[PDB]
Amino acid sequence: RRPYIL
Amino acid sequence: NSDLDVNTDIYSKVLVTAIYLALFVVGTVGNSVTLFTLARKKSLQSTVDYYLGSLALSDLLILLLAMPVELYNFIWVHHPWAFGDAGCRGYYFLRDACTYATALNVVSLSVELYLAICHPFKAKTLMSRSRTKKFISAIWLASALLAIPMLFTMGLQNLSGDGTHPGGLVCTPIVDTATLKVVIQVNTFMSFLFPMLVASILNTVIANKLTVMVHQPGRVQALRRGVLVLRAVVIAFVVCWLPYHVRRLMFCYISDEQWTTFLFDFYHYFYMLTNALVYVSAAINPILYNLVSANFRQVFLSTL
Repeated sequence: RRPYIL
Repeated sequence: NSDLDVNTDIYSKVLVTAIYLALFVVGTVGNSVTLFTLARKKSLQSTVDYYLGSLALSDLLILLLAMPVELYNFIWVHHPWAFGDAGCRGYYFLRDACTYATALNVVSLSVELYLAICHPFKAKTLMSRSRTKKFISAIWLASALLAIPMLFTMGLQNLSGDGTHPGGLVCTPIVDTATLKVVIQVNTFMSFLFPMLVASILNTVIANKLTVMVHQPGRVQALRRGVLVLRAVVIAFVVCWLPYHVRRLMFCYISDEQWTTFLFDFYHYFYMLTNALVYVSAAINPILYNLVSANFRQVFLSTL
């Protein structure tokens, strides 16, 4: 999966 | 939905929270007291009091607005986002704006210090206080303008399975990968690389010209103080903000096939680190002022 928090 | 869950142990959370609160009290007290100190001041120093003042403001904001929100929603509970769309956009907008303001203030301080040590006789014929305040305002507004893209880059998305679960409501880039790469690149260049390269060059020249001046009253003392201070501020800015920009580049440049669980957990612990450094930057300036200058220390202790 990929992080959604920048 | 356990897909939006971030796997970071309680130890790191409590530690980061503690560091955050320490930087919160030290930073807020330091910067607020700094502002009140510059308020009851009473002449280029009077101008660098404005700049410093501005800096303090740019810190306080981040400490008073960005920190609680980030602690809660970005460290303690990653989903769902609880501050709505306006909070989501306004957060990052404020972040970028304050960053730009800080950088521009640093470069401006470099220029003003250069003019102070090279042409003091042309500097005492001074850019008036009014024009200085106008320039501060110009810096702030330019910072807001440069922070504009975050109002359109970020937003709310439901990343849950069905896309209907209220717990999946997260604050995230609502923009495709390429464009995000673009605005992040622009921010990395304009808020970090460019102005800090300029500031470092200017500070090198400042050091050399200070050496030449020494080789040539209290003006020399105050000048040397300003030199060491500004050097420390530039270095601290670079060091604190370096890993931060690396992480945001890491956020969008790593392909989907490369993203493992390891890189995920690592990304979030690294988030803790870089942002902790950001708040260190938010709390560093008032500490430096007290160390180098006995006067400002005496007044700082006068308030407290």
